[PDB]
Amino acid sequence: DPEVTLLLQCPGGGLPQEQIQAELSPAHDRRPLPGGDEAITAIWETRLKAQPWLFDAPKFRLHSATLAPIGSRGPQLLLRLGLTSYRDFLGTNWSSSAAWLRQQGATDWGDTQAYLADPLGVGAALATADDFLVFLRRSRQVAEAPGLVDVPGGHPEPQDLAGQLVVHELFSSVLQEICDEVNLPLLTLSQPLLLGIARNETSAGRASAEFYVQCSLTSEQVRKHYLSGGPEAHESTGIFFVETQNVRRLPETEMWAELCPSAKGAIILYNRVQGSPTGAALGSPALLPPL
Ligand SMILES: CN1CCC(OC(=O)c2cccc(F)c2)CC1
Repeated sequence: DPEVTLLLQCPGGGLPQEQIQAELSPAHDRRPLPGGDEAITAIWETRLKAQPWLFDAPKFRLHSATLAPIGSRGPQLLLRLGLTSYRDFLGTNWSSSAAWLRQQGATDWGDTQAYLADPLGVGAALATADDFLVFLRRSRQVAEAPGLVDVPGGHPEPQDLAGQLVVHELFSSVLQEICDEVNLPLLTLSQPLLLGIARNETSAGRASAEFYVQCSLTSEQVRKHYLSGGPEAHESTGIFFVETQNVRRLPETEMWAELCPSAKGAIILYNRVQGSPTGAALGSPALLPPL
């Protein structure tokens, strides 16, 4: 799967909010482009003169994520974050020249990402009471990954001392994206666990935090809530469900070629961190069938 690489696999079946520290610092920002940020401004002007209803928004930038020694006490993960924007994304990661920017960042900074916006996404492996995961179909008309399968998620917007507020906004935002797109009540959702971080190589290496969330509704009840919003209550064009039993071998199915890279990231991390049991009971052949 060349279009997704794992930056982080969390221990303990995934990390809760209270085990994660953030460092939000301008040291973690994108570096100015070699020929100046005027190249970003030019791409943005061209875009607004065609679609003048577009607006900019701030975004979190992922610099790096350091895990503690396994089995340790205290905070288990440090997220190093800076700030970026939708405008900086369109002029860097989404640019036709994005590979040239990666090569120049290797040359100048020893860092393929130094000249990239790299906005942090969030996605969820969302499980129902009857043991299915939730999938959404993307419109065939949008710019990014048209007609492909996604999971719930989005790109959160700003507003360890300022750190703990940032970690809270990341966890909050994955629940808000589920309520906004799937139309589920907030009280049917568990607190999220962070499973890991995946990178989208088709989008010059921009990263998404992938989370596990449990819902107290069945697949039939989740479907009713999604549909009862009507066509204007969601950006996706349809909802569907795959048994957690069958998610184990999804990379061997025809579905795999229709999944966008960030959804492939969510499913690989679900399989390694929530699946793949370590104990004698769940690891027994009748419960973990070979092959
Ligand atoms: C929904 N509608 C209006 C907004 C358009 O998108 C944006 O201009 C945009 C939306 C969110 C964040 C952002 F930075 C930019 C898409 C069509």
